[PDB]
Order: sequence, then structure tokens, then C-alpha cells
Amino acid sequence: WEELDLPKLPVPPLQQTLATYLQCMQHLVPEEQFRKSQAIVKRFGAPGGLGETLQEKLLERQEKTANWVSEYWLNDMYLNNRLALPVNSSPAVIFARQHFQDTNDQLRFAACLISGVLSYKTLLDSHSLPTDWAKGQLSGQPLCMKQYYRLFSSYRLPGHTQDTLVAQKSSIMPEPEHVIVACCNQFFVLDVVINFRRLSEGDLFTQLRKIVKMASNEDERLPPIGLLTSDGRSEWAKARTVLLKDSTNRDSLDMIERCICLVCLDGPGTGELSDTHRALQLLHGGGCSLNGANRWYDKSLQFVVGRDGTCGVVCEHSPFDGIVLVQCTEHLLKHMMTSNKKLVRADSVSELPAPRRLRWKCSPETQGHLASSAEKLQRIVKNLDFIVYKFDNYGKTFIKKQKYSPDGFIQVALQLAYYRLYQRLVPTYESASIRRFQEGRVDNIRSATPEALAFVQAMTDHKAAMPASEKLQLLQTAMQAQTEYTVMAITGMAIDNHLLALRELARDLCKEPPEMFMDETYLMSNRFVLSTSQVPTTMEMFCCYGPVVPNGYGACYNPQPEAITFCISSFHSCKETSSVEFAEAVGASLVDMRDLCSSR
Ligand code: NA
Repeated sequence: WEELDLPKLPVPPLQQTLATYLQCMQHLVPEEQFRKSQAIVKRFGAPGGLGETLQEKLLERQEKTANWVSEYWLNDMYLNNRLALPVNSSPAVIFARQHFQDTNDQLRFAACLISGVLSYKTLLDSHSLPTDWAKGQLSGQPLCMKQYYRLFSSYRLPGHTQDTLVAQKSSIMPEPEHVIVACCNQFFVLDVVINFRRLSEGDLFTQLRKIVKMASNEDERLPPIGLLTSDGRSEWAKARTVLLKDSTNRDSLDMIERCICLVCLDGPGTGELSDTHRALQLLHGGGCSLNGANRWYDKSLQFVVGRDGTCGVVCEHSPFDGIVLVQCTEHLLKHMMTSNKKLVRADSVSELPAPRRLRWKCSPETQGHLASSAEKLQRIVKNLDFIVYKFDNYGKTFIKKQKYSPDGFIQVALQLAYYRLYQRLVPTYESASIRRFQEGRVDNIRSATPEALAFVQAMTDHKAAMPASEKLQLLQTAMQAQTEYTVMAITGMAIDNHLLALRELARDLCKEPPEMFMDETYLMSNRFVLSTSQVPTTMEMFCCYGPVVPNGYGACYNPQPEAITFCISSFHSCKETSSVEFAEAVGASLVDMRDLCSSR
């Protein structure tokens, strides 16, 4: 089970990648600028030029590695990003609002959840989790499962210029496995194993009760160290290095760096507990004066079990993508109601030892860093413009009856929504899984196609100028284009990863940065004003995340049979963006598109 037999990620032909690149950008940049890029690309791709030299090096790389883009992609997409993890990088999954009449109901839920995680982790450790299969026209095929084995064994260490993804060095003989429980910004070690025994749901309940009792005590409250994990990666690397000066912090950091996951017992919030309100809390906790410090962003999974019923999971994106995260969470949720009745179962034981509180040595430097982080987090809280928009007019069954793909249909709509608001399309990003190949993560589908441009123009720039007969046909060619790019991407023939490798190979072999990658056209192509992804679920929950550029949007959608849930974000600091206006534009676009299909 090392996936050595899975197909290796393909390396696309050079001329095809360059040709698709120019075609994708033409309608997105000024005529004058485009003409220069054509010359730049021609020089780059000429016989015996830089491009062919690099391509030859890339093929060499493909033979020597399991996946030629892994290292490059992991650094470019996550580890090199200097922005704070909250909102900018770490996505959150929000569960249904829970009903807790008192603390004990909240703790039983948490206890049941932890128990489910130990069971799920048991299936993994013994390789009993069934292999995911991809449905195909003539057959199916196994998908890479590497992401699952990083769910509970990963930690993201901050670095001054580049972060590090650490794979828990489980080379240490059997020892006390544990989870970290965050309460009132205090962190506690909760051992899940004592002797050859695994704690029962009842025991966990008993242990959590002691934690809530000790954390509630104001007499011995420690500083909210978790706040430091919410800052810029370079700031946190500096603050963390200051912490390492004392043996006490060194021990506490180690415990956190070797836990299975975090369980955050958040305090009650104010206001109506609407989908939007609950999302805001999972995304950033509401700042350090609410739940923003009751966190530790370097850890992959942080389960949140709030007193008022707000529950969910915030996760660090570098080790795995949303599809795998959702499969894990669904398996966990379903088993919390199993089945148972018876008786118881549981166991418881004794008498078990009390859960231990992690200590910290706080100096004047650290105190300075805490105040900086606090202000920094508030800016993020105030800057996030977010909304959970539920489109209930229709969903998958309607789109399917029109013989169109629900994903492509929704992507075309998003292009229409953007056009009717800005009268132009922009470089768009849509996550596409390449798990068919060894260590496969994702590549990009560029939905802002020439065909989509033609469709949106006829839909809003006509004003009764043309028949529904034509509009209906332009939509067809646009849908065909989406489907085509989608198949190109999931089969490893897209352009993003290919260009990324050529660029990095050039950085490592060329004394001076190539004209090809300094070209404004190229830089613009990688500024995704519209960042999107589909995260479908079979139950009451949804995933959400922030924009990847200051003047951008983040759009995550969940397609249901009779409805579609849209999670939209943007920054208040950018006057030209508004999450509510864009959501309503998406709605309008879906209604306009249905009326068009009805006119057939
Ligand atoms: Na804005």
C-alpha cells in the first residue's frame, strides 16, 4: 500500500501548454500587452530555446520522483504563504446547530466526538479504510489515499521564510496518545490511553468535566498563547523562537505538536445562531475577546464544541483537501448516532489521573507579541465580509434533466454573476482533483473561458438584441468548454502545474528570472479574483473559506437535489467587492439561466 502502481502524473506537451495559456489570457489582458506576451511565449517555446531545455529537465524529474509537482505545489500553494492561517488559508466545516440545555450536554457531545475519532483512527492505523474508487464510463479506478494518513499525524511549523509540514515521528514505541483540549484559552493534555486500555465515552466525559472545572478557575489562568498561532507566519516564527528559550514552553509545544487533534470548548456567543453567525465563529472565533484565542492553527484538525451549540471543524489545508476532510467528518458524525441499545458500551475504570494543564514561561518579549497578535486578529475579524447564501429555487435534478453537469452549470453561472457586476471576466480558480495519480492533490480549471465570455455578453449586453435560440446555443458551447477543461484537468493535462514546474526548474538553473515568468500577463494569470470549489455533502453541514487576493472573492458551494448552498467571502477593505451583492448576482444568474432552458 504505497501506491507504487498508480499512474504517475503526466507531463503535458510544451506547445500545447503554451497554446492553451495564450488562449486563456487573450480576453483578460489589454490588446497591446497580449501582443508582447505572444512574442515572449514564442521566444520561450522556439526550437532549442529555454522552454525545451526546461521540459527535458522536467521529464527527468518525472522519472526520479513519484510526483514531479508535489514539492513545488506544496510550497507555492501553502508553505510559502506568509498570510495568517485564519480566513486566508484554513477552511472550516460547520455542523448543524446543536441543542445543549446545559454544560453536560456539550461535554457528552464532545466525549462522543473524541470517541469517534479514536475509532476512525483505529481503522486507519490498521489499513482497514476502504479504498476510494473513481466511477468511469468503461470502468473505475483506485484513487490515492495518502491524504487520510495525514489527518491526525500532521503539524505545520512556522518558518521565517518558509513553513514546514511535519509528519509525526511515530518511531517512539507505544506511549500515551493524547488530544489537547482548549477551554478559556487554557490548554490541557487528555490521555486517550492508559495501560493497554482506551478510555470509554464515560471516562472522557469525566475527564472533560475536570478540565472545565480547572479552566473556569480565574486564580490560575495562564496567558492566551494560542493567539500567537493566529498571526502572520513570519511573526509567529519569531514569537515561537522566543518561546523555545525556556524549557517549560519547549515541553508544552512538544505536547501540542504530538497530539491527535484539538477539541475546543468555546464559550457562548451573542445574537441569532444563523448559518452565517456559526461560520464566523469557526473561521476566526470572533477575535481574542471571544473565542479567537481558544485555538492553535498549526494543528491540522480543530474540532469546536461550543456551549451554545455552535459546532464544527477548522482545519489546516496544507496536508489534505476538502473531499477527504468531508469523508472523515461524515464518517464521524454518522457514528455519533449509530446503533446502541446494548448494556453500557463503556468501561468506566478506577480513578484516572487528572488531565494536566500546559504551562508557559511568559517574558516581556512574548507579552509584546501577544498585544501585536491581538490587534492583528481583530483586523481580520473586522475585514471579513461573509455570507451563507441558500439558493432554494432548484438544484441538481433540474440541471441534470437539461443534460448538463451541475458543476459546470454552476461555474458558468458564477462567470455570469461576475460579468453582470463588473462587465469583464477575471482569472478564476476551480479546484480539480488529480488523485488518480501518485500523491495527487489538485490542479486548476480556468472557468473564465472565451466561450463563457461569449455567453455572458449575450446574456447581459443584448437588452433584447438577440433571440433565445442563440443564447441557448452559446450556453451549450460554454458548457462544452467547461466539461472539456474539467476532463483535461483531472487527467493531468491542464496548464497550472506544468507552468509551475517549468518556472521552479528555471529558478534553480537560471542565473536570471526568465522573461516568460516576469511577464505581467503571467503574474495576472495567477491572481485569482474568483477562487472557487465544490464541496458536496450527504448531510447537514457546509465548508467555507476566505478570498486569496485583497480584491477577490472566495466561493464554496454545496449542490443538493433541490437546492444549492453558496458560501461567499470578500474583504471590506476593498471597495469594489461586496459578498451580499455577488450572492444576489449568483442567484439572479441561476434564475436567468433556468428561464433560458425553459425557452427550449
Ligand atoms: Na468589500
